[PDB]
Amino acid sequence: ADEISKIIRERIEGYNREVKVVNTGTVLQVGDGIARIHGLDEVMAGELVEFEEGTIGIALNLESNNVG
Amino acid sequence: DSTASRYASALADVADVTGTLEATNSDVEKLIRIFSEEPVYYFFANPVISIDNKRSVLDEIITTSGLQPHTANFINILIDSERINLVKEILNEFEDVFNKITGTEVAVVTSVVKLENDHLAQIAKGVQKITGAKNVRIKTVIDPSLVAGFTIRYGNEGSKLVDMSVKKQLEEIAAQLEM
Amino acid sequence: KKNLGRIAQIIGPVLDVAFPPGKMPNIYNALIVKGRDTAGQPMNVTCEVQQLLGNNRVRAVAMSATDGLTRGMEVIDTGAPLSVPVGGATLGRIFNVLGEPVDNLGPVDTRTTSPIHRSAPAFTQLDTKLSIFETGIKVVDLLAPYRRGGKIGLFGGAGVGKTVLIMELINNIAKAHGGVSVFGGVGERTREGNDLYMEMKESGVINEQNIAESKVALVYGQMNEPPGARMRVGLTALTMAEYFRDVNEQDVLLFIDNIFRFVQAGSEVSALLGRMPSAVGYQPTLSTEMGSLQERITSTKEGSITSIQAVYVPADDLTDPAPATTFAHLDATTVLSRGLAAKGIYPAVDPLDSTSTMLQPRIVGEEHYEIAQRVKETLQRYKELQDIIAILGLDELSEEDRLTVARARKIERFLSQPFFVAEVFTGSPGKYVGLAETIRGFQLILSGELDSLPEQAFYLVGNIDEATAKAMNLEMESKL
Ligand SMILES: Nc1ncnc2c1ncn2[C@@H]1O[C@H](COP(=O)(O)OP(=O)(O)O)[C@@H](O)[C@H]1O
Repeated sequence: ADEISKIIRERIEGYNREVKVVNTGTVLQVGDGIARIHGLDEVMAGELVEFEEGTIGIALNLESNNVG
Repeated sequence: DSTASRYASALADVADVTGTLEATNSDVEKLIRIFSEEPVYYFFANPVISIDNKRSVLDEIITTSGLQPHTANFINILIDSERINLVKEILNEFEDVFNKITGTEVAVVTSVVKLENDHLAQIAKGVQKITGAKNVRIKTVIDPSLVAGFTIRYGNEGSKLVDMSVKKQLEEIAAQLEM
Repeated sequence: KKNLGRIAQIIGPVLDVAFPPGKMPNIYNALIVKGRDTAGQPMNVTCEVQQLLGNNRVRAVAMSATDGLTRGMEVIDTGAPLSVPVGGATLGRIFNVLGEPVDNLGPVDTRTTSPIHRSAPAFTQLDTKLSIFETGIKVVDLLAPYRRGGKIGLFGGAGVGKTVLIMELINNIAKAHGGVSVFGGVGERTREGNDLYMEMKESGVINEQNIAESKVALVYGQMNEPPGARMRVGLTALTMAEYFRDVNEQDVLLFIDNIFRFVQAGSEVSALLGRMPSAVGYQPTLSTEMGSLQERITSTKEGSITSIQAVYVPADDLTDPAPATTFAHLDATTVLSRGLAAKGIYPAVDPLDSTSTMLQPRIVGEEHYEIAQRVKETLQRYKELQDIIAILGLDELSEEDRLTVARARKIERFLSQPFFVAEVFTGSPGKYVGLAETIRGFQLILSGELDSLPEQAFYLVGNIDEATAKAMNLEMESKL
């Protein structure tokens, strides 16, 4: 399986800790109006996110992968 | 057909045109045990991760287990397209399409207790003589719910079923009530 | 049970949660969500499973507030389809859809719980003794008699009636029926429900002193609730009534108002649930859900559940599916019409369309049937002569038909009732009249024998002798 692959396993868990910080999410799609961030497994529906540009947004749609 | 079935049919067609079908089947087993164990699936998913990092780590995992290049080509194309999140389902339906192409049929013989290998080959004889597959594969599963005999789950996927078991009582008693 | 959930997606009120593969709850099986509130940790919002999506996750509409839920919360299933406490404990208390008390008094006991969503009663045992009821309204006791031990429909537009009429009917019958009353506030405005609660605790029906003495048990899933609660408040009221018809064996009179909300909430959750949209925008399972409510209300050889649903015909769309499938289930339909409240005739029940399966002569009385036939035929004649009246001048129709028009005018005014609960809108005191007095009144009114009184002497009048006295008063203050 991945016994010798322990080093690349540490590499991919490192990349996951890079991309998956709690209370953090990455904007996949930003349409006219809504955005579709990826992440925020911590978020509640109706919680205010801050987009690190200075634009507040409310999170009404929590799909499986992306919070709308 | 499903999208996973289409991609698996592509992989099986390439492993058909190149005489490496059994090696490719074993490589798909290795790859599906790789794409289990969630953190690897989570890494190859999660489009936040850059595509270059993903393909680099994929190259490393390829050169680790020494996969066939066309199967490595298959996973790399899966990363190219946005359909990498179907990878588990594609490697899962690879067994179906591979069995269909190489001509063998799977018969899951589920009994109460483990079964003798010669008598399992007799079950394979019978199932083959009603299906017509060359190298009929029988992966058996010990079950506690049955009572005396066994069930066969040969067919497309579970589709056909023959069972002499607790179903004996069940059918005798569905015909005992008779309402 | 113990099946920890890990809620995957929360798409509006409909949340879908991914159980482990083996232990998975069934359909219509409650899910109490162990979650945090906006402030403070303990908060259990209840969800009832609607369907299983096959990715190890089930879709579950949320009965309580949906905000604050996070993706990934542990939830557990009761294993029982949302048990509700009923029986000798539920009396007097305004009940939530979840099975909780709302009126900030002591919590009830759970010794007599019952599953909310249960099998319909079989046709093998079905008590059907066709018998009339004397509700008190002139028109609806005459033109569209109500079948006790049966279902009654107070259809109407937006604001035509159907809630003041329900308040008058409960003010009449809550003391008459020795059986208990159950009010299901299915999506009715919260202030009218509180007006009803105050009216009940004042009129002795609640009797707040000894709360075990009430002749009523309320269930409120009113407007300010997520569409789960309006999808099951009707079934909570139904479970209370079904207990009072299974165990106490007493004829319980349940009131549901705005039953159309029990279809609207179903629509609002069905659109999200992936189920495709049906006609003009309701759920696809309109008929099955509406029947699953309105079939449990049948007199079932241990008692008789008379029920009065106040359907909300949306925007006077009489053809809309949500009342169109309820017209099939409802015995004594009473179609209230905005066009008849336009001219002030309250209640604005249509004399034509308000029809009943109890206007058969062997069931109601031959005199009652002949007088209802003559009244309804006279009103049909008036509706057919409306166009001739409207354009070609009132006088240019026939002279005998002019007698019919004056008689129809006197009738459609006389079938107005001053209610006790509507005394605030009319200013006149409420008057209660039985079936016999209004029968004898309609006889002499339509018979042409007293066709000389003024029209306003028949409008907003309790009885025929009251009308004769009102004619005296009016003709005196006319010259004076
Ligand atoms: N008997 C009556 N006398 C005076 N006004 C009435 C009478 N019946 C109904 N109305 C008027 O019509 C309205 C009907 O009650 P409402 O609760 O608005 O009906 P709905 O529940 O259909 O909106 C009342 O608010 C009242 O103003």
